[PDB]
Amino acid sequence: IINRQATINIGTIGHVAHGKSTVVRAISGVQTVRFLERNITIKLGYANAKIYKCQESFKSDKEISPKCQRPGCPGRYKLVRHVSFVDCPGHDILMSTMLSGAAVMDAALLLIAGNESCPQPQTSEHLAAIEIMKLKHVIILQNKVDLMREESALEHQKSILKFIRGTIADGAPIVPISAQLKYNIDAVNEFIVKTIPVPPRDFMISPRLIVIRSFDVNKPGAEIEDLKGGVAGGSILNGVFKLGDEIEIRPGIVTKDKGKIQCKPIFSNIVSLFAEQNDLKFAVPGGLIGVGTKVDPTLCRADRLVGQVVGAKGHLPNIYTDIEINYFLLRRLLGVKKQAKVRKLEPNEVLMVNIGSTATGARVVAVKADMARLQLTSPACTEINEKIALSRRIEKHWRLIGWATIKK
Amino acid sequence: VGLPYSELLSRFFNILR
Repeated sequence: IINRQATINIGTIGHVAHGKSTVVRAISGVQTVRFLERNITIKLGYANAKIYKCQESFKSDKEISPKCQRPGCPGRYKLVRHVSFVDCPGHDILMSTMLSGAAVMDAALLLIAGNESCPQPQTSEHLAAIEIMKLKHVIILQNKVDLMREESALEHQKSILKFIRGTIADGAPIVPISAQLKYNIDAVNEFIVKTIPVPPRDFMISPRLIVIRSFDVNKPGAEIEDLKGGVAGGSILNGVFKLGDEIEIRPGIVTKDKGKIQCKPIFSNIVSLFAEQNDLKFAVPGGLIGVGTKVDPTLCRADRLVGQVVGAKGHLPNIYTDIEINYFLLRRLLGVKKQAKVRKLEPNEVLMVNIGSTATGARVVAVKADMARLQLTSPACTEINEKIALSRRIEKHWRLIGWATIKK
Repeated sequence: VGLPYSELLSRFFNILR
């Protein structure tokens, strides 16, 4: 078996205590770490998957196990692609992590249960978000199908079909698969091979890195001096890294808390890399890699720096405080249990603007008809245009309004 | 598009305890 790492990212969406983690487990082999010291930093889940060919009726394709025995052929599998999974929870309070996950993702999998409530706005909202964030590769999957009646499922499918056609996602495949009884995943695997292609990626463009998770390597058992460096789980979109480069977290931090601040952002060199199971040399983008840099084990532990941009020495981007946004509004609101109508923008009110992955608070000053000027409270960086989703407040918690683009 | 699904459904129906 060759040690070729991740190439393309696939994600999973749903609801709490429904069936996403179970699905992930079914897909993979080794159990995940996520769900204070271990794993606890962000609500996002990271898991891997295998694409192995064995082609030497119509539906049979490949087996997840390293050695296939169930169909018949005892031959050795062809290496085509290795993939990394990002698990994102659809809880009503926390969605920043989900948003962050979306930015790195290039394939989306929808999972809704069968033996519960049918019309849910959250799923629709998720779909809308997917449509917005540069995606056409949408696969619909049904979770709990085994505890369902003979025609009810069919009816549900029909209803779904009726619902979904007038969207950005054109020819979306719909597959019903069980996660608790372990069946029918072959079809899914086949689909994964068929529908999803690989976009071009080269060494030319300057590196862009996003760190979601943070880890510390301190476990009880050994004596006093048995220490390892701080590991930062960072996923790459474009820009290849080799061992021997300086990694920096962009926004910066306060040095004394009186006294003026002028200290540059935190620089760190790579000590030990963690990919799939163990160590590797080259970092091919399109996967979440636990990069172990010279950042403190005391710093990376809790909710302090979740979802921030990472650059390299040599190339310099720009940091902004006043942001410029062009907005597009929707007809009626998404993600509300009954539906409510969208009001026009009002001056002097706290609203949350999500640019790419960051969750930041913004205040409205001057809006004519298309352009919007906003004031930031927590630091944020700007590169090109980014995938922007707006969130406004009416009652209790956050609600989506529409999509946005930066004009410069 | 509504073609490769029915077969899968049939297969699912077939393979049960």
